[PDB]
Amino acid sequence: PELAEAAAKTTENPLQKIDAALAQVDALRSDLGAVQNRFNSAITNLGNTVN
Amino acid sequence: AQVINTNSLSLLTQNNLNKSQSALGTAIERLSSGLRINSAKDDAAGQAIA
Amino acid sequence: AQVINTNSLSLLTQNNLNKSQSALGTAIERLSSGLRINSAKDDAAGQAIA
Amino acid sequence: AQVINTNSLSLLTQNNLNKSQSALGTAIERLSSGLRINSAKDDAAGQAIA
Amino acid sequence: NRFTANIKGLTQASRNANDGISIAQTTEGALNEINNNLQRVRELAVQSANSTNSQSDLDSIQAEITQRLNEIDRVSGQTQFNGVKVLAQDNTLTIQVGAND
Amino acid sequence: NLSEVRSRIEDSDYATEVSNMSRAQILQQAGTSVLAQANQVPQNVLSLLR
Amino acid sequence: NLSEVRSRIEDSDYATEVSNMSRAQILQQAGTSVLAQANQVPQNVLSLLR
Amino acid sequence: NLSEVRSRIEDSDYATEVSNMSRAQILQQAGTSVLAQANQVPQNVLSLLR
Repeated sequence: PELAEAAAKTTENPLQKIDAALAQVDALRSDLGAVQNRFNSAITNLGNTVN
Repeated sequence: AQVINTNSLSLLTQNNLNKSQSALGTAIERLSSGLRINSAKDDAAGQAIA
Repeated sequence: AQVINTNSLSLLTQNNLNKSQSALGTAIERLSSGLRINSAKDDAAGQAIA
Repeated sequence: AQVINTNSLSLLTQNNLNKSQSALGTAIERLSSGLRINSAKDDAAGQAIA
Repeated sequence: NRFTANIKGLTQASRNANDGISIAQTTEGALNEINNNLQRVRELAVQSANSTNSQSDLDSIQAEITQRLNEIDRVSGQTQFNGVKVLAQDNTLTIQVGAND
Repeated sequence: NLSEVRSRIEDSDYATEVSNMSRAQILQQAGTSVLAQANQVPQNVLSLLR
Repeated sequence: NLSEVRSRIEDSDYATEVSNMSRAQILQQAGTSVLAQANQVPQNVLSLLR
Repeated sequence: NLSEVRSRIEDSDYATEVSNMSRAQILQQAGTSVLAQANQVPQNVLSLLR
């Protein structure tokens, strides 16, 4: 039960809205990409521990 | 210390070859595309700043 | 991590060559015709406005 | 304990040679084909997941 | 025996961790596509702002913006690594990266 | 990315498999050079005493 | 100026990346030429003594 | 547009086919270098024991 609701009225600020979306998205991407560094360092840890 | 059921000399030497393979992979990756940062190349400063 | 049944290094490097091929195709497309917008060059503003 | 009708020393030593033969067989099997999992290489996770 | 168990667990743990990286990369591709769509939307909004653009212009710019937003709804609604919708819902994926619990 | 994950599961890097094949080959040659000795261990005693 | 700053952050000059790829290639060839030796180190002793 | 669609269906980009040919060539050389070993595995044991 969720569909985008027709806009009640023209957006007061078309920028502010898209800067917030880019910040949420950019921030999410940055957060996601640190986990790849964590997994890479964990893999190089487990290699020497297995050896 | 002359064992053959597990050769402790060959395991480390291989790991070094794997590390060199990953370094070659990143260098080919950035040489073909033309760009240093893709995802995990730089986590926050590069991608967010970019 | 030295596999030959599927070379994971060559697949990405190719995709980058394909992307460069598409960029060259659009540049040749706009250089020969003389016009930036054909169809999907600009979706709504360019074509509708044009 | 010096018996010759059945040499109890030779039976175990052979079994170890048979085990080494099976290990060589799997290594040649995966080296020629290029793939680790064929059937019983990994039962469920590898094959089903693959 | 303890060492064998640890070695098995570490390798397998190592084998699962690569998968985590793969999932991150898959999410990043979708995210990158979403970002690309967003960049265009921002530029369109800037173009739309001028007094000069007619309302027949703003209809086409809104048609583009709704198609881009339908597309970033689709590419996040139905994308999956091994039957797992990565962006549809919020949850924690836990990686067993070690033989330890 | 799916080919990368599938590849890890099915494709096996050789660098360990050539070493495993070599270890099994040395174990086979050592096991056969031991087997003959095991075979002749009993005969020396029986014939020598008899 | 924004393209200049963005370019430094994303674009990577090759002149170092071709050298890094070359160093990783020499390290790969040296590591593989060493790996074989490591593999045959144990067999000479076992077979020779046995 | 019909030549574009027909071309995708019939024409095959090489960039993957040279890589597939190279992988099959390495698999052939590795399979033949393994086959000889497989051939000589039995003779050492039989002759050595006999």
